[PDB]
Amino acid sequence: VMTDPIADFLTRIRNANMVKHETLEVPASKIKRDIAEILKREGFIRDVEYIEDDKQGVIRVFLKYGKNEERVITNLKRISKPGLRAYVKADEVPKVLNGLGIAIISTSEGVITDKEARAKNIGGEVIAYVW
Amino acid sequence: AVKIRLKRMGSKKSPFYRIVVADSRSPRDGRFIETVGTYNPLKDPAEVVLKEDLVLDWLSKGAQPSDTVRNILSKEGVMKKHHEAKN
Amino acid sequence: SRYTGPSWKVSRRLGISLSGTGKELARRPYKPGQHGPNSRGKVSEYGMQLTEKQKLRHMYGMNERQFRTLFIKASKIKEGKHGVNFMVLLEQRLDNVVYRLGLATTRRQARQLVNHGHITVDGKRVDIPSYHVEVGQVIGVREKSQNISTIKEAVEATVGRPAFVSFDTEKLEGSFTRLPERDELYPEIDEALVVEYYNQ
Amino acid sequence: RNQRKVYQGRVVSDKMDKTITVVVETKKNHPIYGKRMKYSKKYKAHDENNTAKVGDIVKIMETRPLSATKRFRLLEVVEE
Amino acid sequence: PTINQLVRKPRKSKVEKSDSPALNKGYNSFKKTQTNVNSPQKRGVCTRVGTMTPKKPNSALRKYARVRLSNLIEVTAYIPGIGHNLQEHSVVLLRGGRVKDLPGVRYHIVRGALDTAGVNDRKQSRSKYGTKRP
Amino acid sequence: YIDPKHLELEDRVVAINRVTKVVKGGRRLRFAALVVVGDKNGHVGFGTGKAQEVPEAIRKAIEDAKKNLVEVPMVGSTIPHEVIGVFGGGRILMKPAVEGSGVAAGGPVRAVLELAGVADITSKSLGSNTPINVVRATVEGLKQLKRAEEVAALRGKSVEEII
RNA sequence: CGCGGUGCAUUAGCUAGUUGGUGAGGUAACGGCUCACCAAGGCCACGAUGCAUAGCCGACCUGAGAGGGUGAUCGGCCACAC
RNA sequence: GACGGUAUCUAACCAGAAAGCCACGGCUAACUACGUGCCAGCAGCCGCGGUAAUACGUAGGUGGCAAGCGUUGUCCGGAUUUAUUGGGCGUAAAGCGAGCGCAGGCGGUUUCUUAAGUCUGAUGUGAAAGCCCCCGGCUCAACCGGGGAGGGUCAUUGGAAACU
Ligand SMILES: CN[C@@H]1[C@H](O)[C@H](NC)[C@H]2O[C@@]3(O)C(=O)C[C@@H](C)O[C@H]3O[C@@H]2[C@H]1O
Ligand SMILES: [K+]
Ligand SMILES: [K+]
Ligand SMILES: [K+]
Ligand SMILES: [K+]
Ligand SMILES: [K+]
Ligand SMILES: [K+]
Ligand SMILES: [K+]
Ligand SMILES: [Mg+2]
Ligand SMILES: [Mg+2]
Ligand SMILES: [Mg+2]
Ligand SMILES: [Mg+2]
Ligand SMILES: [Mg+2]
Ligand SMILES: [Mg+2]
Ligand SMILES: [Mg+2]
Ligand SMILES: [Mg+2]
Ligand SMILES: [Mg+2]
Ligand SMILES: [Mg+2]
Repeated sequence: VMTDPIADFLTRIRNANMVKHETLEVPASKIKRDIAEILKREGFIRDVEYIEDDKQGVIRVFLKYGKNEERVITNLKRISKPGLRAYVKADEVPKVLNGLGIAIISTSEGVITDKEARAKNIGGEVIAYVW
Repeated sequence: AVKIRLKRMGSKKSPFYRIVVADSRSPRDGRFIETVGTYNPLKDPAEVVLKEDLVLDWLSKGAQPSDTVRNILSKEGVMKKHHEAKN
Repeated sequence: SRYTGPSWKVSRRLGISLSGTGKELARRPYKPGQHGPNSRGKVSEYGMQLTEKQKLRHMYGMNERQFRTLFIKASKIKEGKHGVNFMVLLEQRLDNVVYRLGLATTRRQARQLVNHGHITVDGKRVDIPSYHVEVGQVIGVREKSQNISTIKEAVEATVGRPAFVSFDTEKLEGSFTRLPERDELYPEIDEALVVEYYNQ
Repeated sequence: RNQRKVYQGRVVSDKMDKTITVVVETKKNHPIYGKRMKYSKKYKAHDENNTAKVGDIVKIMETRPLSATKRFRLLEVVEE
Repeated sequence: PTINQLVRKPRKSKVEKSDSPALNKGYNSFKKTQTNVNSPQKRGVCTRVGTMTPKKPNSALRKYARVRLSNLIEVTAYIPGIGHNLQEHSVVLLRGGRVKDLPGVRYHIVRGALDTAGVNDRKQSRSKYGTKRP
Repeated sequence: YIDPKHLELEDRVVAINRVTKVVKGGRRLRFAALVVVGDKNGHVGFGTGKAQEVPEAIRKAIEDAKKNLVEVPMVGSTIPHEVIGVFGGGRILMKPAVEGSGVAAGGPVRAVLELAGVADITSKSLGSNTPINVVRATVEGLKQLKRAEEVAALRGKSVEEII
């Protein structure tokens, strides 16, 4: 059965990105909305809209492509996993492709990017690398 | 008893000493309670560095200076402060 | 241990002039031995790295262990290029300082003067050719040794000095006023290849 | 005044008079692979009146050795 | 494997073994047992000195010595260099090292050590073959 | 497509391989040459050529390489970021290195990096060391390098906001 | 007293002062430390027990690191002296 | 004052007494002559030697290192060759012949809550010596001395609360 809805969300983006689909839909969750918002404001996706339904809601993601339909997202990697949770301390916060990518980190201050986490000088659970 | 004594250091033919508080039975270069100073005898005027409050505290507790350390403490004036503390 | 062998055959093994004059490469600009004049196969990249490293340590007349350890310390310098910082430390070697100031025509002669004790650092005798000279330290000839033809010939013979050196032809006392910059040292030496040599 | 160690655990044996066996059930990270592994450390506690029963949550505080294997004292019965 | 599997059955690596096992074992006369002592060489007595044939590509009469070591192990050793003064019941010093031609030979006899003589007429690589400078 | 003209490309023979076609009359031995070409200013290419003689094989390899030039992003003396190039067996890890640390690369990787103008870079070949595939793997990695300005433009950000 | 640092189940059973209690005695001291009684428990696949090996550590060698190897000299602790 | 007329210093005198070892077919920096002809021998691996061998032995050259140089033994590396970092299982080694299932591992959405995990602050402690960092002392270095830093899945305590 599905054991990692976050990894499912990242893979749905990766697979849709591979074939350059305009949009993508996923079952909603708070963490998935948090990740979608970070992709939105970091310039990796074009937009995100939310659909209220009867089960758990749906989040619609609008993928982003540049001139010549160059992919803005190269790939996404799940770091922390149900089988092996990954935690970093404030000084262990990773830099992804020397800052050209981002790491999404869950902290007691919320779900934030690697830039924000080391500004606040806090660590947490590393959710995903995005570049 | 508890001694304030010298621990030999440095190299062959070039001794350097730390002033340490140690149990009398511990080996000279072995176990010690606390470092309280240094003693460099190769200097024509001998160089001494001393944590006077640490030394003064241990003397009040009954620590027994070694013969040479007593001289070292007298030149630095600590043995006078201990004498005035007993008064 | 010092290398006391023929000097020319070392320069033509390296394809450069270690004296910086060229008299070693003027005649027979090829490797020593009977196989020198005629054509051989291409040097490997390891040979290219070996020869570049051998250029420097032959330049300053050091054995390999000392050369290795100096190269290790040059790494510890945090700011600047590893190879560049290495070349500077070779120059700051008291041997090289004596030769640069003009007190000897050859580095072997500069080493012979330092080793035998004719040189004084900040007024104090130093006989260690490996001694590392800071910027501003004064390097002079011993008051007993100032009147020897060998230094006086060298003092008058040398008509040029590196820009990073201060020298007084009367006191026979000089100093590096700053570190050498890469362009001021031997450009023909590719220090990048030395760094990669010891990287292997 | 200094404090002793107090652990929360579950009674797994009360077949001995005036004593209970407790399980603390912490979790430790594997030294190589980093996963969190379940770990059971169980203690013998002196039950003053055989109060706590099997399958009960109880708090125990450390004490001087009361027997060959007793080192802990029942403090509270948190759940029955 | 999954992480849980590695937790349950951790990684385990192949154990290496010596190329020259007879040099890894000492002998205790009192307890009459074998000690695990790594030794760079070992002394032994030549029980048999002769010549041997190589494997198929090569052909020669390779010179060996059947040596019983001080640790009681029985080993076949090779006599490097040209010409040798060994005979049965001679005391020889063995170093490690196979001889690719000889299937059963895992040790070389050190020249210039114990009863083994240096190589006659040798002039290059003398430190090997144990000959003094002429 | 990087136009070969207007560039002073240099050539480096990486490997010369003697290859055999078996024929009724025996064997037809030829030489297969792998050559890297580059301007040492950010453009590098590689090519292969086959001929009955080494000089002729190298010429064909050089001509092929010029037609297949690629540009490598470069921050100073090193690359913008870490990259893993994979092609077939070849698997090449390349990392940025501090200034002056040199080209810590082995085998054919050195030829590609030096002719591309990279002076300080750490790399490790993790897969097969067949020269053709490691060279191919290297360029696959270099083609994955991204410029901060291009990344920022694609994301609608200033280079400062990205970093 | 918590935690930590070897191999083997082609070693899974082990334990009977053993587990706990009640008194007594004993120790600088708590305690099956010992004893007399009354119960019967204790341990163990989170590796008991058995077997093999080993003094432990600060440290030392190596490695990009994660690690791997080692435990001379020096210092700490331990143990032993036919 | 054991060291001890020891370090050290000064003067005179002479280049005079003070270098080797291994390697040079490829890997691997360095090549030619003879001698030998699957012999004698070499060899870490691939492999050399069968009468024109840069691979055996000698010589001349040459390369590397140097009061050392080589050989053997042992450990780490290269070895991603046990892969946590960091590998695999259609045909190369590798999916149990298949199911049912105890324990275990993992597990959908969400409100409040807790806070064991996680993150973070402070204090205590993690001896000295050692590596490392500054700073001084020995003519330099080794070495020595001073001042730091580092090192814990440490404890106590105050916080945070997304994630488990
Ligand atoms: C029957 N004549 C044959 C026939 O022409 C072969 N080609 C099909 C031809 O092939 C050759 O030319 C080859 O290529 C090889 C050689 C063994 O025989 C040569 O001579 C071969 C000729 O002898
Ligand atoms: K009792
Ligand atoms: K022991
Ligand atoms: K005994
Ligand atoms: K050879
Ligand atoms: K893995
Ligand atoms: K099957
Ligand atoms: K918590
Ligand atoms: Mg005095
Ligand atoms: Mg020496
Ligand atoms: Mg040889
Ligand atoms: Mg093609
Ligand atoms: Mg490694
Ligand atoms: Mg060569
Ligand atoms: Mg030969
Ligand atoms: Mg490994
Ligand atoms: Mg098959
Ligand atoms: Mg198969």
